Amino acid sequence: NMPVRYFIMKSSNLRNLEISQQKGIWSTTPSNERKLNRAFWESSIVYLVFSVQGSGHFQGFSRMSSEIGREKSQDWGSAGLGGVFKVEWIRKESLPFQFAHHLLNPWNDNKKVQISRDGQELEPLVGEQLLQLWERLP
Repeated sequence: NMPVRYFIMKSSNLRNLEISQQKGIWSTTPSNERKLNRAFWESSIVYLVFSVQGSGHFQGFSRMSSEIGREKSQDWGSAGLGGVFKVEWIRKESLPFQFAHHLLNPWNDNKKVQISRDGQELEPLVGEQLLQLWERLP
């Protein structure tokens, strides 16, 4: 049982990010849903670090605070807040990729963290390092 896991959540645009921070909620692809769910049960704390596609920044990070339901919403569709789950935002300020240039993910072929498909798990050590960069920010 890993105690903390870390994932990158890519957002298509900046509006979507803004809603996530104001409302404390998120949603993601079904492939990512099963992965995030068993992370949520396995690990004490699941951190979600967010990045708007082609924006050159991490727009802060959050903890995963709730599970991702289905069942009654399986023959329905993504409609009716299907897939919405609760996120607790920890730091909201943008972090430019440059500050994390030195951080590589051995779980994504020692590629840099700023390069990650949506849902990508970071190996916890670099994960813990990526989160710490925010302390430089006010």
